[PDB]
Amino acid sequence: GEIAQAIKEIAKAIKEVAWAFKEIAQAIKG
Amino acid sequence: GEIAQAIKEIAKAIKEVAWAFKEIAQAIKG
Amino acid sequence: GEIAQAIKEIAKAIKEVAWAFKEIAQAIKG
Amino acid sequence: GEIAQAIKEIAKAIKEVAWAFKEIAQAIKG
Amino acid sequence: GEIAQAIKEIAKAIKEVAWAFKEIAQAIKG
Amino acid sequence: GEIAQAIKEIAKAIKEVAWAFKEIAQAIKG
Amino acid sequence: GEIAQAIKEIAKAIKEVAWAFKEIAQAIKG
Amino acid sequence: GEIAQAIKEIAKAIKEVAWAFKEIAQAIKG
Amino acid sequence: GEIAQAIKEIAKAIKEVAWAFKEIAQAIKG
Amino acid sequence: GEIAQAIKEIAKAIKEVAWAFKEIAQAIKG
Amino acid sequence: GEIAQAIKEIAKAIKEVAWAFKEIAQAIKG
Amino acid sequence: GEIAQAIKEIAKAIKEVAWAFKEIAQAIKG
Amino acid sequence: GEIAQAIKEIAKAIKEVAWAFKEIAQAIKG
Amino acid sequence: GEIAQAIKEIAKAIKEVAWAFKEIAQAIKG
Amino acid sequence: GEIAQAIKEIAKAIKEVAWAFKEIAQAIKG
Amino acid sequence: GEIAQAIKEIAKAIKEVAWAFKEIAQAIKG
Repeated sequence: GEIAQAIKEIAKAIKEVAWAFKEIAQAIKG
Repeated sequence: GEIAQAIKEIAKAIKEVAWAFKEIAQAIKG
Repeated sequence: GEIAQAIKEIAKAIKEVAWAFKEIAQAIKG
Repeated sequence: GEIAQAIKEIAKAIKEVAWAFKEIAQAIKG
Repeated sequence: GEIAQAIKEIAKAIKEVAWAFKEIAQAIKG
Repeated sequence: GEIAQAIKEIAKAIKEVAWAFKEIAQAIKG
Repeated sequence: GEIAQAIKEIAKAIKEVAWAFKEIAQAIKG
Repeated sequence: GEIAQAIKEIAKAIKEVAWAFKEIAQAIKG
Repeated sequence: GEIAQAIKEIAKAIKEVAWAFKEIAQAIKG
Repeated sequence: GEIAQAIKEIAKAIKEVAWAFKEIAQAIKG
Repeated sequence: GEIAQAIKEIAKAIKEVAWAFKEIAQAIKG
Repeated sequence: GEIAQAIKEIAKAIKEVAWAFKEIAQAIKG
Repeated sequence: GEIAQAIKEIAKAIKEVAWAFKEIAQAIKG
Repeated sequence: GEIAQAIKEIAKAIKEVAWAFKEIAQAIKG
Repeated sequence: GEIAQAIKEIAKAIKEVAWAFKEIAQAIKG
Repeated sequence: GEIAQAIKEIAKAIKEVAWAFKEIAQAIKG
């Protein structure tokens, strides 16, 4: 579905945001 | 349904955001 | 409902995020 | 309705996010 | 509307989050 | 419509979140 | 569309939030 | 569709949020 | 709700259609 | 919910349409 | 809203269907 | 689901309408 | 709106159906 | 999904309406 | 969009219903 | 899409109904 695929793109973008926060955790620990 | 499955994918991505913030908290605590 | 339950899963994930921010508040105070 | 009730649950979860950020602000102020 | 009012509750919660970030700005400046 | 008006209210609230983050950036710069 | 335009306003607000985070990155580097 | 296109715009904006957080992580690492 | 009231207007119109069919039943019997 | 209640009102109106058609069938049979 | 206005247009069209069926009933009665 | 069950009630009402048309077919044949 | 315009097309088609029933009323009277 | 399954149930009911009208046509032809 | 395109398909089908009723009116007139 | 395909199934069923009305026009003319 068109709308379902677009909603899945938001989840993929939020996963990108979660990965960036893991880098900040690596930055604080470093 | 694909719509509810896509909405569930956003919730799973937000959970990964919560996991990365817990890694940040441990990085500040250490 | 299928869609309603999926939306509730997002709220549960946001609650997880709020709990992680409370750990960061505990980390800054510590 | 279950849909509007589920949407209300997201708003309640975001309010808890605002509460945790106020705890962070007090942690920086102290 | 039921759904419209629930969506407005999310906006009110996000406004609460924005106010909490203003406290963090006051905390960093202090 | 009330639905689109409610969605517009979320966008206005997110804009206030962006404003508070700009206040944080100025607090770090000062 | 009325609803589509309101959803686009949320994306524009999130882009504003992303720009504010870039200022915080400039603040930390400075 | 304009609705799915608008939802895609939110995902693109969240991706820019992830990019700005990666810039923050590099600012802490440097 | 705006949308709910408009949907109720369709049901009222269908009830008008059902009443017209009752007149046709009266016309055939007469 | 008001939306599902409004959709239920359409189903009730269509049932009245079925009742009027049964009155027509009895008018032809008599 | 344009959506509720469009739904209202369907109800108005169904009302015209009820009007034409009342004209049929008068045609059988005469 | 609340909305899904209400939509199923419309299908059940349309099935009632189809059964009434079968009576009219029995009335014409009789 | 794309969806609103498509819904309006259904109302226009129902108006066409109502006009055809007026011809049947003219046919029975003739 | 339950929503699409419910919409499919309406289409199945409308098909039964078409079947009953074909029985009417055979009743007029005989 | 596929949703609005599907809604347009219903309007096209209802137009064919209006065409068949005009054929009925000509069958009664002849 | 799941929902779009289900909506298209309704249009196909309405086309079946329009074809049945053409048989009734053939029945009246015959």
